[PDB]
Amino acid sequence: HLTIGFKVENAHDRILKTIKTHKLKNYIKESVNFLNSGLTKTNYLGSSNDNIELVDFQNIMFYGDAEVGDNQQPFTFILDTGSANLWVPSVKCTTAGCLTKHLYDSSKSRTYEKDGTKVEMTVSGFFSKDLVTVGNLSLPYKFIEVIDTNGFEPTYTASTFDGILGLGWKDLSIGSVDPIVVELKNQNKIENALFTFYLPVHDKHTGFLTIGGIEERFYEGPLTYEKLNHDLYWQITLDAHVGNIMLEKANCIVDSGTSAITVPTDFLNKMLQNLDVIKVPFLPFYVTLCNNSKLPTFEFTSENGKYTLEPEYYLQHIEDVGPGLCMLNIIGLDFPVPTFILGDPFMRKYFTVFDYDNHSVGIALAKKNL
Repeated sequence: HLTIGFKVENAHDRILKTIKTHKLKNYIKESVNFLNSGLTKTNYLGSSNDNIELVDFQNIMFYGDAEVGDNQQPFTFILDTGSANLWVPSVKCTTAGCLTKHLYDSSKSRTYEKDGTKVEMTVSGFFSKDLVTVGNLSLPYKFIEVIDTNGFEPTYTASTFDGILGLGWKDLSIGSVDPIVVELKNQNKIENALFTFYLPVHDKHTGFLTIGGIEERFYEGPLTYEKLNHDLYWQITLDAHVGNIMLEKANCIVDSGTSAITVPTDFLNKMLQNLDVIKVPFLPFYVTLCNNSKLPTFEFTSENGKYTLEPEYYLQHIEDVGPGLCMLNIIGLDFPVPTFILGDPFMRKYFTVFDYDNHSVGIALAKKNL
């Protein structure tokens, strides 16, 4: 089966960059010493005003060997488990931001076939068909040529990728085109409409996407499959237990695109109550002494399995800020219903299979040493 490697830029990465750029080292250190000293009645964990935005905890997965058409420049694609389509910036996009990207030029591709169906996901573009290549897999595929990123401009211009490769579910609002993994199976180029993620526990800046099959070398024992509880998301139902508090049948979104385990703000506040963890005021992260022995273990259970996530998996040293200090890859994020995003930290412990044909997520302990 085809396995491709990708690089990861996580929340920790951007936090370090910010701290370095604006010399925030002492601010954080002094903030922690003061707030984690006990002078305050309770340990500050943020507020409605001083919160953490999900965008701050994006786990960007870059892949640079994808090809779209021929006679083109190389492209940098990021994986998005939440999008059904392949998005590629068009040579027709001529804003300052687009001119800093590698653009797709259909007039130069021999294999290009016109479609032209408009797309308004704001973002403007149209469908085009061309040979898309990922690894040793190539197939004529319908993707979206973007001509305007409208308000997305700043974020996009500041980013370091060109397009987005969707690993999510077909959403008729944008189109009736199947996601690339599904299309590959439709064209009998892969054995199964499924993909897997193996995120080496020892290297947070790396990840491996396998398309079309399940490689035994990535996990221990038999897989346990959890049925998706939604038609458009890699979301399953699990009871969450953390310390003496729990959330029954919470929606858990499995997403390698999120750098943390996200938890409802109220639940997080109760979890961290007097555990010597503090939110750095006005900075996107919680900090605590790496040796903190009060940190909880996440426990997620279903009718077929039990998955746990110990502190080692959500802690990351921020030695440059202060000795023995760790940031938590946990953030408070509310959804209309009790929801957890089982991001990167969860996937560093567990190998995951995303099965389109069977509408489920397969889980098994990941092999730490391949």
